[PDB]
Amino acid sequence: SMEQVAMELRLTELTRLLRSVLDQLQDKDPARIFAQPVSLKEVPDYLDHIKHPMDFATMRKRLEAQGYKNLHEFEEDFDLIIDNCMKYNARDTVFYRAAVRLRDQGGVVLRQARREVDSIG
Ligand code: NA
Repeated sequence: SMEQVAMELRLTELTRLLRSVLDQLQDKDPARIFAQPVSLKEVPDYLDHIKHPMDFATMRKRLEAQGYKNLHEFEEDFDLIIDNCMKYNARDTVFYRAAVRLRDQGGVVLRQARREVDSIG
């Protein structure tokens, strides 16, 4: 139906936005802590700590399938990269200190993404 096709193009334009939002946040992590899912060969106890792992590659695979139906679903995953990192890794670690700065600089993008999905609809 034409109502379904108008629904699908709207998703197709959200995805384009959430890609460009995704591209912007990964620049804030330039040396790539959060590029990849934590290796369960290098970190065999990780799933004892963190029940919902996330990373930019996982977020990009979800995105290109059109699996982000809104901006809230995208933010939960971005938040999960920051949040899981800041629990596993301690404060004097650069990992926590890299997660902190992605949050802080990623806020100015997620504020300036919230009001982009919005009116665009
Ligand atoms: Na901790």
